[PDB]
Amino acid sequence: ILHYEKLSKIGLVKGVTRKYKIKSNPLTKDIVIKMIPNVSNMSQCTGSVMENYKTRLNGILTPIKGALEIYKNNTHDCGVCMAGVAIGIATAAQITAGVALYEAMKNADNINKLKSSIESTNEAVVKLQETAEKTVYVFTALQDYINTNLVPTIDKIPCKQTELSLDLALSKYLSDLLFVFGPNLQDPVSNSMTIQAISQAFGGNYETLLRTLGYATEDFDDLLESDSITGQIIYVDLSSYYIIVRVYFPILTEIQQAYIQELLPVSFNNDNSEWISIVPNFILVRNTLISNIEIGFCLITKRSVICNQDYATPMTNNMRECLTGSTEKCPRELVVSSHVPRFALSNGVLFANCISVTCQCQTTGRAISQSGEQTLLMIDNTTCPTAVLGNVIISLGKYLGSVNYNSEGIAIGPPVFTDKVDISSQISSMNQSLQQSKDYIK
Amino acid sequence: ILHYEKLSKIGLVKGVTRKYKIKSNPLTKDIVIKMIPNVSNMSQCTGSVMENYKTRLNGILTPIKGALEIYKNNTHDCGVCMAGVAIGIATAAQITAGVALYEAMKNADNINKLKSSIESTNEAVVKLQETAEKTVYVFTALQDYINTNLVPTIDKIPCKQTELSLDLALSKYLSDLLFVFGPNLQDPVSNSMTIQAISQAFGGNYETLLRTLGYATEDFDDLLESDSITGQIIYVDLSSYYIIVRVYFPILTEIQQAYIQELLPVSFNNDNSEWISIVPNFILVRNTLISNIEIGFCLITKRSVICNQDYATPMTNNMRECLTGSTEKCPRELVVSSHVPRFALSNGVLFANCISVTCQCQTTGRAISQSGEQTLLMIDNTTCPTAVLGNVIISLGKYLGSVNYNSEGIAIGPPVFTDKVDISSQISSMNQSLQQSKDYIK
Amino acid sequence: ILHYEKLSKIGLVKGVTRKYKIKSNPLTKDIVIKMIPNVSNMSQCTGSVMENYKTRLNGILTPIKGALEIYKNNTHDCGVCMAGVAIGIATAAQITAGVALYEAMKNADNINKLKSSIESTNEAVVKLQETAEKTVYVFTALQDYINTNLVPTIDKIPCKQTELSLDLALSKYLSDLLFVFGPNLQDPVSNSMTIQAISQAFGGNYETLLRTLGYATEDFDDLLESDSITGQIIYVDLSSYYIIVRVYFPILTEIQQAYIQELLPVSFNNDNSEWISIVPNFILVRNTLISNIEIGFCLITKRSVICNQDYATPMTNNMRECLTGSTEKCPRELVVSSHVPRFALSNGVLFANCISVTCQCQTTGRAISQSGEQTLLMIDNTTCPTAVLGNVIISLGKYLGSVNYNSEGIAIGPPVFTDKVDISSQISSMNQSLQQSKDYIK
Amino acid sequence: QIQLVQSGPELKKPGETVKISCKASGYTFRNYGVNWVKQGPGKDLKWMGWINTLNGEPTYADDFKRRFAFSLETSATTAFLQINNLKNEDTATYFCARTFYDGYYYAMDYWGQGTSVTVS
Amino acid sequence: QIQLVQSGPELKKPGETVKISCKASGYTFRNYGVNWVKQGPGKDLKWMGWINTLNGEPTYADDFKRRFAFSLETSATTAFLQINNLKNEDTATYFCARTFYDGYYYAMDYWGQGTSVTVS
Amino acid sequence: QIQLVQSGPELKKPGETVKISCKASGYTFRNYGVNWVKQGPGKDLKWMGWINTLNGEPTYADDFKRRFAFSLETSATTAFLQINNLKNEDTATYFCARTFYDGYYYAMDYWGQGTSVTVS
Amino acid sequence: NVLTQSPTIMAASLGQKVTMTCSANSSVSSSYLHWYHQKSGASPKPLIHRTSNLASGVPARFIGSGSGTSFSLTISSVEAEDDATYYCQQWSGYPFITFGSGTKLEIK
Amino acid sequence: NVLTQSPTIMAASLGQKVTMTCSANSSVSSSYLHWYHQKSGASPKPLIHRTSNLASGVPARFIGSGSGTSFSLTISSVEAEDDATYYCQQWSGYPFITFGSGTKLEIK
Amino acid sequence: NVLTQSPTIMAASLGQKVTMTCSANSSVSSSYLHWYHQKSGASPKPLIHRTSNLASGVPARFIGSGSGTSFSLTISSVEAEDDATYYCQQWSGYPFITFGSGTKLEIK
Ligand SMILES: *[C@@H]1O[C@H](CO)[C@@H](O)[C@H](O)[C@H]1NC(C)=O
Ligand SMILES: *[C@@H]1O[C@H](CO)[C@@H](O)[C@H](O)[C@H]1NC(C)=O
Repeated sequence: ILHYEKLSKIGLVKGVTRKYKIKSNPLTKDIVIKMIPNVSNMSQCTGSVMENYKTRLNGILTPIKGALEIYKNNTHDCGVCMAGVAIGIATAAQITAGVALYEAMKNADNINKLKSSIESTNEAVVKLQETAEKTVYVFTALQDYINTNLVPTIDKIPCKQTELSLDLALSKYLSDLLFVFGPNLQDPVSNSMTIQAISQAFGGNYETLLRTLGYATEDFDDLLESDSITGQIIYVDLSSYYIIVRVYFPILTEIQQAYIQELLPVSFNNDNSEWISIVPNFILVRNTLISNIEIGFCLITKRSVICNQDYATPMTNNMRECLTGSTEKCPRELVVSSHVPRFALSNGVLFANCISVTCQCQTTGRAISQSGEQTLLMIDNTTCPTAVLGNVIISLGKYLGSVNYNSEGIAIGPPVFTDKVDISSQISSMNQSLQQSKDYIK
Repeated sequence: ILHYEKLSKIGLVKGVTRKYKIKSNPLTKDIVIKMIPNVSNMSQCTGSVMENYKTRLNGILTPIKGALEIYKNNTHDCGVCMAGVAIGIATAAQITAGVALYEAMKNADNINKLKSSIESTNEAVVKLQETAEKTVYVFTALQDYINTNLVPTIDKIPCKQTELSLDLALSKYLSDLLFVFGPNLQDPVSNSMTIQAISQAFGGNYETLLRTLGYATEDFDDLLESDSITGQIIYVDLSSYYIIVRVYFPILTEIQQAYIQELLPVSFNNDNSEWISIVPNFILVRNTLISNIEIGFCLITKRSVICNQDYATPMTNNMRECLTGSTEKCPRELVVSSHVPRFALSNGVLFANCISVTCQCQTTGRAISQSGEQTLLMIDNTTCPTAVLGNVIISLGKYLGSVNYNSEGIAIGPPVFTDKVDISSQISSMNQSLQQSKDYIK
Repeated sequence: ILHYEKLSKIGLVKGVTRKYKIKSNPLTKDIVIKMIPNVSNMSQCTGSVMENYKTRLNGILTPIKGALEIYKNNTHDCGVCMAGVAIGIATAAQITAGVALYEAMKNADNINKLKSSIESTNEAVVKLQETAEKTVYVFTALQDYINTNLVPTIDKIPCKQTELSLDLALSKYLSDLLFVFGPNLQDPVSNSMTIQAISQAFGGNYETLLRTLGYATEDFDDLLESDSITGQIIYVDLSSYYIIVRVYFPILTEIQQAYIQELLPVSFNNDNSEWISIVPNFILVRNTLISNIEIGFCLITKRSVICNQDYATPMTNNMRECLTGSTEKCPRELVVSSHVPRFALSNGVLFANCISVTCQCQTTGRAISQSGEQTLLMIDNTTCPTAVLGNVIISLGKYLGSVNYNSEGIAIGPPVFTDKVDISSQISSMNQSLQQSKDYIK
Repeated sequence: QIQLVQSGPELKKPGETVKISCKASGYTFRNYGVNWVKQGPGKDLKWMGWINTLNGEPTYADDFKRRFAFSLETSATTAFLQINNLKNEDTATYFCARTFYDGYYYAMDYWGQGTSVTVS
Repeated sequence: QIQLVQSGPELKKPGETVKISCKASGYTFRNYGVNWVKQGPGKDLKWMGWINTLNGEPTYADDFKRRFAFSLETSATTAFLQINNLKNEDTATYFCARTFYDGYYYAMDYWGQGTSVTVS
Repeated sequence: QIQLVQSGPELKKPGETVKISCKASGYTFRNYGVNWVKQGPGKDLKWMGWINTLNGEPTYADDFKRRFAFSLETSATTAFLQINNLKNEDTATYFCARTFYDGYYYAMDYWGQGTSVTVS
Repeated sequence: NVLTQSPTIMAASLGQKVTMTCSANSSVSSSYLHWYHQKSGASPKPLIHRTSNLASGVPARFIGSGSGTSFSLTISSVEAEDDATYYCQQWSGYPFITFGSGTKLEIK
Repeated sequence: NVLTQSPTIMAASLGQKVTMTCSANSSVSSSYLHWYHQKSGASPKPLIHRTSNLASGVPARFIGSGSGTSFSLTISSVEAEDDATYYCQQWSGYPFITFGSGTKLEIK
Repeated sequence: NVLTQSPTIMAASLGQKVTMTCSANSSVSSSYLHWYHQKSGASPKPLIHRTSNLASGVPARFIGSGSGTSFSLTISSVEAEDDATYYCQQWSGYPFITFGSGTKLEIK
């Protein structure tokens, strides 16, 4: 129930309308990542680098298993029975993630019977047959580099340089890996980690993983860019150095009776200076309720806004009154900079502040003048079919609304300042004034 | 017209003065980027990776062309005539960038006559002769990797492994494009994209692009780090998979009668505790007006500040009064941490809070004492030539100003709290007191 | 002296308690980084890329030496003396860093006598013997790539392609290097730069440097992830193109009589709607004082919090009274979103808002009901030994505290809004009301 | 210049075997593959398969899985085609083909002069 | 299949020199190393050293650093071990084994049949 | 050790041709280039050009673009210099040197003993 | 995916323009269609390498167009040497190769 | 790091289960211990490659276990062909290779 | 870039120090200047490889200095074997190579 006509005279021009949708209904798949390469065809001159690499990797892998073992012990089948006393401190998300983790024990146990086959792989991507009806994919960290560069050149270079190169490659891999799986991974139970972060164990090549898994969705790009694809770690092996990860593929669903409206701000002249209005730019309306939204956590597209959570935020009563047509209480700020917008186009109609910009009609060759009592001018083809603003020639449509738009004025609100130190100064001043008033009252 | 002497006793010590300058007057050049490599010398056992790569790339390239075609249709020569009815909704920035797109049409048409030569290139960097007086450069995405690694090794390993090597390289390249050219690129009409982001289509090697074009500016380093070099996409080809980009090279111009002043904060003692003053650190003065500036979007150097826009913002009246001498208007905050500065050096003169640090004159070997009614001490060579503060020996100059600096006091303002949560709490308390007073008034 | 029982009814559930520790007592080591590779075994057709690379690198290296020469001239032995008049403007940190820089002159001079040996190295990692008891390590930027790829392939392809590949590699290295050592490095005197940023001159492989230096600490990962390992540049050579860097290894020390407490927020129902309480989540208590802390700069672990600096900040008196048991002074906010927590577990005791979630006892097969006068329910095995919340079965312990928890209520505070535009609107409204009250007072 | 030369006409009675040859010159033999095309009576064109010149692995169409085989002689840059258990329907004309591929499209840029086989 | 064949028994007098053989077949010789093991009286087992088949660099144990030497003859894939100052103490049985390593563990999967040396 | 050996003195009549050789030994021939230097009467030194030992591509100075040509013999590690249409001004001493470059500076570390040519 | 050419035989006079047709059982991408021509006693040679792109050395009087399952070839002005047999061919990979039936051109 | 095996000789009856030992002068990681067996007039062959992992072709009736400095080998049911000599070996790198003393098994 | 050496001939006594000059028609970087010396009946050999850096095996009694377009060479104490001819050379790339005119030294 927004009043666009009154908001236009303040400097707020309506824009595009979009839909609201959230993810739901995920599916599940399982993959295996092997974190140690095979050096069988270059073993004669590798050296002692592999033992040091194992020693370094074991101390990184141990804490994750230690954290995971907590929920394994106290969860059992009764509809899953849990032991609250042993856990002690937990949240709802942790409990849900623990139930989800327990739900994958059968698949993990079925996969774990192929340890010998997993340990013997020597290719970047290998397909394994767990059962007659289901298959498992295995990915190796640095098999391609060894297979491509080191092995063919082994007979043209002394092995000291090859050992140095292998050590450098392993150190670079560890340096790239330490950012995600290091001490920062305090809570591995949850399933909020995106596939992009998980792909760092494979060199950041999540495209290969997604292509191999065989995605069959048309909203694939929107799901990927909205961080709606996640993963969870369900098993860690300290002897063979591999982990098992479960991937979730959700479905986007559209909320009914909801849309988001956009406003374009334009500066206006009141006394002898330029002013701008401080109001939210994006407004969420569902059913008949108006509320704020933090759109910075969501993907903005041409037709709809894709989110992964409900980001509704409450709004004060004064803002609601201002948005409904009570312009006498909408705050404004002074303009000091020179790089501000001064005109906008909406449905073939032009709104411009002609005090600080040239306005002349191309058809008649005569200038357009703005009085001191007007904030903005509406220009359509009923008066000037073709107008020029600097170096651009534009043709205009017809305005749908009041015919006396340029002869009616409005009311304005109080000025404000939006700087942090200014906020503190204003608070101090208002408190001192209130204290003096209270002293006089006493 | 700042009063440095009074601001010094509060803990604000003046620093370096810098100049203000902004960019202007760009020049234009055109380049061509080819997003598909040439595999003519290894075509026998490439498999089917190329068709899948083409299918993946076409769906990414299509939306950009679809968005660009909107301004292509409705712009024509009349000094360029547009159709505001067909466009519907647009901003001032979009309209301005639409005109620049039409001015590059002539150059793009001439380049497109070399379509056969563009797709036959087989080198990373190729120079083409568009006319007898003008030349065009073409860059290929992954030609270097194929020409150097894959081709020479083709006869030493079965190429069933080279197919996987080629497939992995292509997928890794695609993983980097999606951050810039993916759905995030909602509005390609504007020309605010930096050359660093554009270089992601060439593997992030923006140094090669600039060196080939032959930059001839001494301010090249400052322009690059301030994000003053931008680009615009003007043509997309869906059959040959290449794009045309125009680059802008601006010129830095100095604003006259403007400078920026810096202040150094030092803690001081008032009753029995340490306090700090909450004032802006950077102050912009032009002509005779004082205003704030968001220097976080600008590059700070030793001599001047380089900005791509004008970032001036208003300042409240009370803070303007405090900088001119009124010391009872600036608020202060309590110090609880132990890691705070306690002394500073300015023009060979030392300001220190000797209550919380050890002060003693090295020349006479006796300590320097601070009374309870003093906030800071000024130390020069008129009273102590050489002073020691811990493990450093310093020699001092002479102070230019009042000779009775240490015998004159000042006034102080009210305390404040600047925590995010404390802001909400302070607002609630003030309203309840205000409402209570109104009830008695009734 | 926090009152957990009263805070629980507001929706604040206590969590884990952690320790507080800061770094101290660093050690020192010196390394040498060489920024130019050796091309002796491929010099026949290198072209002219090396001269251009030298010309590009000299203009980047010069400003750092120019900035460093300032403190070299005015510092001399006398337990060190500085000319305060010549320096002019400086801070305490800069003076301390200058002292630290002066302390390394003897080591720098001792190292500098091996220039001929440094210039002749042709391996990625080389060990040099500075003295009979001390050794120095030298690292080369791009020696491994040349030694591995370019040299063996020199006889299979025309070497114009090798020239292009070498130029591309050098340009990519320069593009990666320009981010850290460019104009952004305004003050190289300080020693706050981390080793991760410094490693960019070696391709970001800090793991190799750390392994070669031989770290011998168990808190190595915690020190690395908390940004407690830093470096400083002490010498720049413009003729041989190498620098000398000093590395600091600190020791973590635990603060006595200090700990950090965590609170878990849960929504509650008051009239007909859901509410949440706005209070700090982390509270720092040392001795007997309560204060805030910005934990965003620290590292959070299971048992302790590691910070490289003291981040204590003051706290308002009203918040302190609220935390001690004065619930009528604690603000709250309305809930509009649907994704909020509604139950939590603490020491085997369950707190839940059963108005907006199902609550039935599994043992007796009966539902649990909440009246309109209650905000939350405490569930233990005294009434319901086993409870079910949706699809989870949980076993509960015994509550330690009052036996009449569910029969006594508390008071609530005023509602607030936490949006920036809402803050501005509230400030404007309060100022207008205060002005009207002052007018009536007059 | 690029040139492909085949053998001459041959006549055979049912039940024997036949071997065709194809000589290539003027270019790098290892860089391109070779296809075989059949033109029977009625001027219809059929495709049999191709042989990789790096490894020597052949590929056959569904209608030619049994009685046909390919081979290579890298030393003389010669490719061979052999047919076993000849019958009446094998009377046709065969052709050599050079595969060209650059990443955009496929083509058969040069062809042989053809060899005629008659079964009676 | 994988097979290693050694020379026959030899008898010597003190002061002379001896030369043994370790021929290998059935696998890529250059991809694996060769170890030498001594089994003296009392059935004790001792490790002497190993030789790299790519460069030819030998490596000796602490107790065998003076009178022993290793060599290769890569054309026929044969390894040799020479000893001087032959003494009754040197009377033992020598074996040559194959080294296996894949990144997880070391193993000596294949062994020779052994050669006996007698000093009198 | 590194050593360069040239041919002996020669005498020729105007209009004839001359060929001078330069032998190299003691180092890897393919890793370094060869320069030619002329020392005419008056002890002046002038630079003629250099030849790449990998590809064999020569490079000539501005004053020597017509009557001079370089050639290489990789098998014997020998470089040649040939002059056509001799005249009176060609009487001088020639030198075959070596090029050293490591990324910092250029140098001519080793020189030949020189060859004398007289035209009459 | 068989390809059917409607004109089995066609006669034209000098200077006249003619048009041939090429039907497809299934939907074929425009990047997988080619044209070939063959004279009597000679091997086939490429004529057009895409839906519209001419081959090297082909006169500009040949025009090719089409989309979906219907394609066509057009000659603006025939001459004496244009008496050959034309074939439409598809190729979307090594296993998927199919030739047309061919069309014979005669001169009056 | 010498390795000492306690039973120098041991006799067993068909079907009986037996257990041998393997001590260590110092701590040894579980990933560096192996077992070998040798018959009369033949070369040694691998039996167990880690603390518990069986080698290729070895019957499942052999069980290996141990930790720290004490390790053991167990046979669940002996047969007629189990009359060989067994040894424990430690290999933590090229220079550090050590063999045990060996244990002889007899059949009653 | 013509390089001119001022002393065409110089005589000195044992133990005396001497100085030679090397001028340049245009500015030359200090990293592109070298010095060579040649004795009678022998090929030239390097003496100094930069403005100041000595070559291998050269006695430390030779000192070189200069900047811009003026450069010089100094000998602290002459001996009997210093009767050679010296040349100043500039090398800033393959096409840009130039030699000086040379200076001959005599001993009284
Ligand atoms: C409050 O309003 C008065 C005008 O009535 C104005 O002078 C004053 O600056 C305002 N103060 C704040 C903090 O908004
Ligand atoms: C306002 O000032 C009073 C004393 O005048 C002080 O007690 C109170 O904390 C202050 N409140 C705020 C919000 O600044």
